[PDB]
Amino acid sequence: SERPSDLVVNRLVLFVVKGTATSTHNTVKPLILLEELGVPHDIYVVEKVSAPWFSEINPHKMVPAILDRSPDGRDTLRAWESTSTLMYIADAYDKDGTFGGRNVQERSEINNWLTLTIEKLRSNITVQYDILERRLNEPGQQYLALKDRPTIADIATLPFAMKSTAELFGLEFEKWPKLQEWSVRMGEREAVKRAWQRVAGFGHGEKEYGMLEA
Amino acid sequence: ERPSDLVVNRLVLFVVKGTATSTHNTVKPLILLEELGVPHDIYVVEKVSAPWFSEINPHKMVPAILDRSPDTLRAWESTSTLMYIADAYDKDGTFGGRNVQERSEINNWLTLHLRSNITVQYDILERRLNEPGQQYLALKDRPTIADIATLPFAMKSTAELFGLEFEKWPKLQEWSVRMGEREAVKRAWQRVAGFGHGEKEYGML
Repeated sequence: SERPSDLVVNRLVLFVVKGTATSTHNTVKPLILLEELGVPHDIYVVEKVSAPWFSEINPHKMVPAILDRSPDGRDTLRAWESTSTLMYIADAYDKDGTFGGRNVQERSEINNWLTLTIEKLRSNITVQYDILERRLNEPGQQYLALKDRPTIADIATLPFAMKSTAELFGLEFEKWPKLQEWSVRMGEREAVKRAWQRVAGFGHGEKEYGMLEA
Repeated sequence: ERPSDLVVNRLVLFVVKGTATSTHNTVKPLILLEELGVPHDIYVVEKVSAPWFSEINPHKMVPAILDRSPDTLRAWESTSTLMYIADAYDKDGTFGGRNVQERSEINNWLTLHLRSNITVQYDILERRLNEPGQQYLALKDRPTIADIATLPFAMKSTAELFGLEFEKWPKLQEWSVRMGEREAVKRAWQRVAGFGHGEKEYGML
């Protein structure tokens, strides 16, 4: 196999790299949902995403990726890139449809907001922030997909739509008031605080690479 | 305020006037509608800039869908429209996936969708299609929404335009040829090019 002996799938394994400013934006998305649902999971820190053993999990050679046991228990499943990992976790572990959608109607709005030089980058970003600000100014619309509660659409959008990412493009997040309220409110959720804390620490604890016990 | 001819008695697919560079995204949901045999209307939007179209799709692009649920629903952009149509009209799970396992691979290849950045993507597809029995992207046995989403991006026309010889990825060329032979894919490529060149240039058909 040429796969390290410490890589065993006895539960959901989330694949991450060493925590840095630019390495967490995507990996935190599935981790927020795992924390929200209380899904038992391991953390595997990949030393090199170019390693052939990791290409066989995710051929696009990026984190996040997931290996998990199939529902029957026989085989191993794989999910890769943030959007798919959120969809997989919602499928296998969100049985109430709390974050994934309870009916076709709810899943239709969730999937809409889930799947959605400098000035060109900065302008296209402000156009996105504008669409989100508009959505959140609609009557009763506290979250992006559903009015009542946050969904995977909200989790997939938070890393992009928060103060520290706005400052990175040199934008003032205050100028989108409803979106800033929404981002802070997402930020105050227990599962979200935990995800942002843990994802920055991976590779910097007791183990630098491989399967974390802690 | 809507156009008066915009009524939702069934699934309404919002397209634009058919060209070489307008049909790459809207063909995707149309292929699945054709595949499943879903009763649908076609709506040709003159200007996507129009405030009435922004009420349906805030990103102001096609494809978009308006539809009735089991008892009004919107779905915008190709990926979301493919997932909606599968959710509503694919009970069987023939294109959307029958179980957690099938849906894990389908969602992987569905969401995966300058010269170097397109070759890197083609190499991954070529590699997938050279795996034992892997004749479609997501499932070994039959095509899925993942195959529909990827077809317009992985064909000779698209490869040529981006400055690449599609013959360099032989299993991917063969895959796109097999998908091209599908009755529903021919019918969709027909109609998407036809839309806005019939009797009615704009509005409901």
